[PDB]
Amino acid sequence: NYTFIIAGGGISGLTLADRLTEDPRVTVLVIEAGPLDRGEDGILVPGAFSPWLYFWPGLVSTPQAGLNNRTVDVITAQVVGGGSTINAMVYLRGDKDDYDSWGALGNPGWSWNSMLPYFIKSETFTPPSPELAAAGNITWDGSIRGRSGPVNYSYPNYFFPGSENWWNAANEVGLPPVKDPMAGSKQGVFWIPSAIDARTMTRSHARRNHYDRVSSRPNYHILPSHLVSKILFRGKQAIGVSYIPTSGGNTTTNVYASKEITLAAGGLGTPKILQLSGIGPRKLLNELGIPVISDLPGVGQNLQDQPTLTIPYTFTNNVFPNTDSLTTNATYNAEQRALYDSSKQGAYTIVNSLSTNIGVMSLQRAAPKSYRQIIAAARARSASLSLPPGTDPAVIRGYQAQRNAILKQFENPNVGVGTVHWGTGSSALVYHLKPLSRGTVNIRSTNPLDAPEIDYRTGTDPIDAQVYTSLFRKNREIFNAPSMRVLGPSEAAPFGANLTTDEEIYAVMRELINPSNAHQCCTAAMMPKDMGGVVSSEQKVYGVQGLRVADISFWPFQLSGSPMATAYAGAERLADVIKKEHRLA
Ligand SMILES: Cc1cc2c(cc1C)N(C[C@H](O)[C@H](O)[C@H](O)COP(=O)(O)OP(=O)(O)OC[C@H]1O[C@@H](n3cnc4c(N)ncnc43)[C@H](O)[C@@H]1O)c1[nH]c(=O)[nH]c(=O)c1N2
Ligand SMILES: *[C@@H]1O[C@H](CO)[C@@H](O[C@@H]2O[C@H](CO)[C@@H](O)[C@H](O)[C@H]2NC(C)=O)[C@H](O)[C@H]1NC(C)=O
Ligand SMILES: Cn1cccc1CNCCc1c[nH]c2ccccc12
Ligand SMILES: Cn1cccc1CNCCc1c[nH]c2ccccc12
Ligand SMILES: *[C@@H]1O[C@H](CO)[C@@H](O)[C@H](O)[C@H]1NC(C)=O
Ligand SMILES: *[C@@H]1O[C@H](CO)[C@@H](O)[C@H](O)[C@H]1NC(C)=O
Ligand SMILES: *[C@@H]1O[C@H](CO)[C@@H](O)[C@H](O)[C@H]1NC(C)=O
Ligand SMILES: [Mg+2]
Ligand SMILES: [Mg+2]
Repeated sequence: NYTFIIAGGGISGLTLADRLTEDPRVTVLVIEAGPLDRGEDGILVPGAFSPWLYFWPGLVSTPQAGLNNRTVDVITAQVVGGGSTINAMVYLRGDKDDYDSWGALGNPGWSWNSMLPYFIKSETFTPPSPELAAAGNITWDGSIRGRSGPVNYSYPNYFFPGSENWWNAANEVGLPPVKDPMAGSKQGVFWIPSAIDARTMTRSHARRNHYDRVSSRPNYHILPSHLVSKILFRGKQAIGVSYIPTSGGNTTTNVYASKEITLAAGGLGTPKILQLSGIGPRKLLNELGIPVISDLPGVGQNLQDQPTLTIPYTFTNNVFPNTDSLTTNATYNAEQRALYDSSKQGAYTIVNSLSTNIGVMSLQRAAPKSYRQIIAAARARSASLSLPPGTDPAVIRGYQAQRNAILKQFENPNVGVGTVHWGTGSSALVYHLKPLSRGTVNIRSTNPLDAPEIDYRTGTDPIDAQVYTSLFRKNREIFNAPSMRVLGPSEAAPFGANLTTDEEIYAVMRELINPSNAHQCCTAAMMPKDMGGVVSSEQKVYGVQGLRVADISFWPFQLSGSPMATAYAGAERLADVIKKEHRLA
């Protein structure tokens, strides 16, 4: 009755819905758990950034065994536009070998070269002004940035003066300027590309660039505030879905698609839809009494995120203004907001608490004297030790293949494993990009309103702590370099210069690391079925027809970088794949 139904209206879902409805004879229904955002300042204006407005409620982890059994709040979006509506707008591609690796795992048609036309098609880059480029060391390669696609991205039109100290200090400790971190490599420091529309200096989220932009189309239907609770089958053909009010009224509705159902419900939502619908590990489905439609042990396995560490600092001589001027100086805040309201200049074009530059580093850039020892320990250890005993052997094989790919990335000088950032205020950020740990997301019941069990298993693979500790020490080098030392920084408790051994440093880290940057992925992974995969290289769920996974649940493993740009470009690629099979215009 509709041509396609898309479960979830986040980055992937709206991108696909937009491209599919380019054909007037194709109708699409997008069912999205959250509401339409209201254009409020906390969404549209970078300096007013209020992500908590649309956090999915009531998600907590299990006790995290690698993190002193801490339990954490789980953060993921529940709103039209998905993560793009509430994210920090950091817009970065992965490195070349991220995509080549995915190909090499048994995914034909996947590589950096085949993703690049979709990176370019997805976006419009707007250059900064020349005085800001020159004063800020902003550089890019226009040949590999898109000029005509829907996602607008650019930069803030302002930087805090402390960001200069950090840039030079990063340079002094071996993180050089990167010509363009969108070119497939990002070893060193560079300006963060920001998913902002430069004509108004406001967020360019998928609600706007892949729904509002084309909302006059009568064939592009949206239904906010409803949950897809089940896929409906005729035999092994996915023919429709059931949905309920997100607010949990006792009502259920069935709707039907004439070609395909697409899952786009995110790393933490798509596996739950599959499992509720009989697609997942038969042991789980059997104990819940769910008839097995397709026995896929990979469903809900292989969860990954990019762990984060916030390090507190004090300063004897920080420079003014800085980002914390916005919270501690009511006059400075008022004058910056007035500046933004009048001529759209100033601090409010930067996402609140962030700065303008950032650094990414390979394992050997982070640990030049000991990276070979970390690789040896990771190579020596059987991949199966990172998974609970009795993990399905096919899942174990797929993880083994991921792990071998990542160990070659550890050896590669041009693939990132970590990110460092200083917002110019009282804390720095260190991101662990490529954990070897793997978690799980599993339904607890047949009740579609029940949260799944979410176990990140952060730090369970002991190599991760070795990588992360090195990332910590490189951040410490930045702050001790000459250009930062003029600002007189010192680590505050619970860190501090008196922690000098790995054990001392990681003990604190074990208490402070957050499992998650809200980058949850890889829980319906695109790997061969005998490697524990859930979707083919065309993103079709094994064992059933007319059913695909579009959201980043399908990624084999995490990028050298944050996921947003690839979430867009991957849905761009899938839209073409689907149009080809069904002869769509
Ligand atoms: C606070 C915060 C901050 C950041 C980020 C996330 C968050 C939450 N990210 C992560 C990035 O935004 C994220 O990985 C992508 O948005 C995920 O894209 P998907 O399309 O896979 O899911 P996404 O999460 O965008 O969409 C999934 C959608 O499905 C809906 N849904 C789930 N279950 C459903 C069901 N049963 N029925 C219907 N709808 C359902 C949800 O409501 C949601 O809107 C990020 N990335 C980056 O590159 N740079 C950044 O700065 C940040 N920062
Ligand atoms: C954001 O991206 C879109 C897509 O490229 C840009 O929209 C185009 O802008 C020009 C001039 O405004 C028009 O002539 C085109 O028709 C627009 N639509 C397209 C190409 O689809 C928009 O300008 C971008 N924002 C900025 C600041 O450059
Ligand atoms: C991707 N990236 C790179 C530099 C800075 C970033 C963004 N990371 C933090 C985004 C964020 C803001 N509030 C949150 C609450 C929970 C989880 C994450 C967040
Ligand atoms: C992205 N791409 C690559 C080559 C061609 C395209 C454009 N999409 C092709 C879709 C298609 C396949 N068979 C058809 C028959 C009639 C109309 C359209 C089609
Ligand atoms: C976490 O809990 C388990 C029991 O479930 C226990 O074996 C372990 O010692 C605990 N870890 C810490 C750091 O307390
Ligand atoms: C830009 O780079 C030069 C050296 O090339 C450095 O002196 C200057 O401080 C840098 N400025 C910023 C804002 O990074
Ligand atoms: C607060 O900000 C105002 C406005 O820019 C500035 O003039 C003043 O020096 C600042 N005061 C302090 C104590 O930072
Ligand atoms: Mg210009
Ligand atoms: Mg005005």
